[PDB]
Amino acid sequence: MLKYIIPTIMLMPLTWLSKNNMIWVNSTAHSLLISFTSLLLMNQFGDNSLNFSLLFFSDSLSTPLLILTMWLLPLMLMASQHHLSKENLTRKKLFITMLISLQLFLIMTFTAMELILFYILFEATLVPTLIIITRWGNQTERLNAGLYFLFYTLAGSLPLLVALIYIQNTVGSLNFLMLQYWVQPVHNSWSNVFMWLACMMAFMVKMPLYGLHLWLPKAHVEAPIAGSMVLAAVLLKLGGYGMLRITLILNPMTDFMAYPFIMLSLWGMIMTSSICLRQTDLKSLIAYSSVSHMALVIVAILIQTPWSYMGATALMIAHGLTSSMLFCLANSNYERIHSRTMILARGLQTLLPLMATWWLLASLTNLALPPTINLIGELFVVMSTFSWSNITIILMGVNMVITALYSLYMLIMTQRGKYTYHINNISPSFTRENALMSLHILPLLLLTLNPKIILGPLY
Amino acid sequence: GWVRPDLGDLSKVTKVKTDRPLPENPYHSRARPEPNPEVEGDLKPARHGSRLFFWTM
Ligand SMILES: CCCCCCCCCCCCCCCCCC(=O)OC[C@H](COP(=O)(O)OCCN)OC(=O)CCCCCCCCCCCCCCCCC
Ligand SMILES: CCCCCCCCCCCCCCCCCC(=O)OC[C@H](COP(=O)(O)OCCN)OC(=O)CCCCCCCCCCCCCCCCC
Repeated sequence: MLKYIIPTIMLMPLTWLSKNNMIWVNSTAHSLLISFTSLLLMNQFGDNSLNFSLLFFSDSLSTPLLILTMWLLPLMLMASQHHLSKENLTRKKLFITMLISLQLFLIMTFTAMELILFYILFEATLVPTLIIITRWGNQTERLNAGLYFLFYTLAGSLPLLVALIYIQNTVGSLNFLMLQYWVQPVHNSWSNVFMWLACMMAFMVKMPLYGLHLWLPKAHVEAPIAGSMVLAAVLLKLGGYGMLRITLILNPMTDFMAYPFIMLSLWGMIMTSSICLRQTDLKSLIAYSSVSHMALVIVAILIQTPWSYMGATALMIAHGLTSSMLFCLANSNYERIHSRTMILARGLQTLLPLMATWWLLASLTNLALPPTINLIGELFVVMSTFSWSNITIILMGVNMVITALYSLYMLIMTQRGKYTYHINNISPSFTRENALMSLHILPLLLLTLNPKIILGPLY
Repeated sequence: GWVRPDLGDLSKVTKVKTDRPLPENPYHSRARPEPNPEVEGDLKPARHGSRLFFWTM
């Protein structure tokens, strides 16, 4: 992984040593080159994972998450450089540095062989994320959002640290390959119940699990646009990636310990989907949409079937591109009208025709139109959950109806009807904005041609 | 015929002939506890390093 870690680190001197007026050009160009080389991680084998060294490895689960991560950095630089245009040079460079450091921690997080190396980098991502939210967020609420983000994550992750060290003392190793062969079944005792919760709650909070999600509508809404993109696209998926890994050592206890969290997710997805119908803040609506989608990933991971694991991997990738696109679309309106209220600016299809096409495509992927990879992931999860219990099709079916309703409600409210008379500063869409949207949707639809590369290790 | 000893004479350490055998265990000591086994041999580098969590050295 050093062929990706070292180039990522070099983005920092590149940013600091660049000419003042070339910081965005230079960092964007070279971050795209790194993203291009990440395609070499697609050398996956049917039986064995691609094991680089004692520290790092990549299998079909981490590889797509790595490619998404490295793809997101140039998109975030494009999304940020407009609203940071009046920031002074040194603070711009520090903003880019936080983004680079977050990428460094993420790519090492997804390839860490040892769960305690995974833990340190998994917590490490908090620091740059907190700084981005609180320093460069726009509203007073960013300070409160940072505290909710920080202490929800740590309340869960500190018990995880105790559990992981306990496992290493008992097994002798936290190396993930070793745990595949030395894993022992978990006896059903009270002490193992709390080991199970310690190993899972930190990941549940990051998903987020319904009930433990209050940090997300604060953090995702108060962050700057780059903060929201990475928060929704990648950082929510650390929880899914962590759960997909750690459930290996929790069988068979997951059979019954899953029930309370499956109920929270199956009912929670309907609750959060309903909330979207009455949200007044466009960014807040998009944030609650993420909670509903990640409820499917939680359920898929907990029922532990080959189909649910393929579906979960696809959804995580599909949601990452879609939710990031929606935040970027919402941000482009915000940079014009300087409000997040959804009813403020209406009929934007009349004033911004091409941008209204991006809204439509973003909405259709969000409601999982076939054959998008959003639908492929959702379908595979619904199939596996039907086998877990036929009755689940009712909750899955209702959620798909509600999801269509709020996805198109967002489209209709903002893009259709009559334009707001007094809003007269809706200038034409910039080339930058149009390129930013198409760099989300084009890869998303291309993956429909070759879905296997985002179906994970069970494929 | 008695001659008074000179200054310093009576404070000399002298040697005495005796048939009483030298006591073997005048303190009546128990047998001493056995020392712990010595650690011996050549010092070799630690196997795979510190072995602390993920560190490879
Ligand atoms: C294992 C599973 C985990 C998953 C479940 C996690 C559940 C969620 C946990 C939430 C933690 C608490 C809430 C954190 C959100 C941020 C708190 C906050 O912002 O409250 C604001 C409140 C107002 O006061 P203040 O902000 O100071 O006024 C302005 C001056 N700055 O500020 C205050 O009044 C002071 C707030 C102090 C609390 C700080 C947070 C500490 C949390 C750990 C509690 C420690 C408990 C130890 C007690 C042991 C003995 C019983
Ligand atoms: C809103 C806050 C958000 C945070 C949420 C935090 C969730 C934490 C949940 C922790 C609960 C963990 C369970 C601890 C109880 C002990 C578990 C246990 O060991 O019981 C074993 C037994 C298994 O039963 P059985 O399947 O029959 O055994 C195998 C034979 N077939 O036990 C069983 O019968 C299995 C059933 C256990 C689950 C009970 C479910 C209760 C009803 C659903 C509640 C949903 C969650 C409610 C959260 C509200 C919080 C205010």
